Amino acid sequence: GSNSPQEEVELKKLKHLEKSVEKIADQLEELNKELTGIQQGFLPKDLQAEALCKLDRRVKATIEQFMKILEEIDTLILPENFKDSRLKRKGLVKKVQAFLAECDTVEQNIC
Amino acid sequence: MSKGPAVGIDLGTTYSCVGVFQHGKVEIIANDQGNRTTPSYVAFTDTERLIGDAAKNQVAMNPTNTVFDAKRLIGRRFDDAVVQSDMKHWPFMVVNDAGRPKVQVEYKGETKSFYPEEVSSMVLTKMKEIAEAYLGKTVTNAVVTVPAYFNDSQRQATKDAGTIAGLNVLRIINEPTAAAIAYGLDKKVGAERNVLIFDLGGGTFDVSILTIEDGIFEVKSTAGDTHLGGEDFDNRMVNHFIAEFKRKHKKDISENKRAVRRLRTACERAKRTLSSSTQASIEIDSLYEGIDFYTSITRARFEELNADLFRGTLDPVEKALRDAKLDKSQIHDIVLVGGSTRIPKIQKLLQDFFNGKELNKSINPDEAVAYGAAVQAAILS
Ligand SMILES: Nc1ncnc2ccccc12
Repeated sequence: GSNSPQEEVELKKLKHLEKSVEKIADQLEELNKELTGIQQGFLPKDLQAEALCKLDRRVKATIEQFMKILEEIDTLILPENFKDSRLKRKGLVKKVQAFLAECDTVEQNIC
Repeated sequence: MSKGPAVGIDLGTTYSCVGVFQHGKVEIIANDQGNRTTPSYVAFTDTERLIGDAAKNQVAMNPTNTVFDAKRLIGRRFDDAVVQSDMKHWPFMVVNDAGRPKVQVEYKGETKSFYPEEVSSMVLTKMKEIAEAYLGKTVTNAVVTVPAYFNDSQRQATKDAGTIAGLNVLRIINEPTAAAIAYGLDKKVGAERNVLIFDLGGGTFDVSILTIEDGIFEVKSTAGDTHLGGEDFDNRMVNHFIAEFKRKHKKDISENKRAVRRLRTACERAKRTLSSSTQASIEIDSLYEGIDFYTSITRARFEELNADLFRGTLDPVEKALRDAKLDKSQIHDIVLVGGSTRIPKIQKLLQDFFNGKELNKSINPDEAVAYGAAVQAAILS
């Protein structure tokens, strides 16, 4: 094996970023549950559109947090021999991009 | 809290800085987020008013209600050419109230308007709090800086922002005078001194020429470009990369705002690396349509993309020398201030213009104005 102590430093930064992604994803899931709640809830049709548009600040904050994660991942420089770090970085960006696409569906369905 | 010392505040267009003279030296004070400069931003939301980093951090989410650039409005009439030209580019609304501009925002679900000195007082309140949090003492006395070209109305409005924030403004001093004080140019023995201040930072470019005799300062001339800074250099890099992505992949990323932002953030960082290294590397996974963007830029390539802008900084220098009725050989001291003066090419062009003369650059350029103001504040205590 060629596993280096220096790559452990990079994998640790990536794991912190993964944990931060998990936290934002939990907020996106609470937004999806609140969105559904208003839609199939006790509010009249007219009062639902207002309640749903009140989630906009929160959905925009979720998108911004995923954007700042992307910017942070983008500061990493990983040499070609850091295969596990390069794979984890790629996987994490794609996971964030799939969560961003979900944020866009929410954003297009409120207001 | 017990009574504290006097502080020096650099109230900037984009960022503000606070310093304190203690134990025979100036200490630049870090904010709650640990930053030595604080964004001159104020955001109004559905529930709160945010200032500084917290206000800048949520601008992408609340662009219309996030105010910045208040310094470009302070002490001006609504019909001023500067007000009319700048408002086209701001996401927030600027309205006319009896000939005076006011920023208009949505705050706690209500339409509210504020004068530029009320916005600047919120930024000064934050600087005052940053100083108190570090010192553990009450801060009331301060020296606040203004550009040398500020008029009676712009200086009075800045002092009024100080008063509103609960500050006792010991003195309002010119930014170039503050930078000259930081280097102790006023303390150098001999006859009259001709000082050139080269200020490239916080979205503006200012060239000032001053004369110092027996500790007395006189502004002989001012010149510059009110809309030149680091962002322009970043834009050139972004354009270069967008064109490089087209050449390599035959894809246009410029209509994807998120791809452009990731690229822009990475260019800002590569620009800062090029001030101390001759090459900067960038790795952006899945930038656009799943394509990874791994590239690099040399210092030379960066200098070339910005060649006209960099050379262009000498035109205000020549204009300032002409208005002060001085030859370049008559300048005793050259002072660099503003983060963009850290660019090696800018230093090279300026030193070559002054026939190899050494530049005063040891004080962090972003902090030198607050440094000089803190020294002045200690002298006035
Ligand atoms: N604003 C800056 N421009 C160029 N180089 C830099 C290097 C370090 C910090 C700020 C800058």
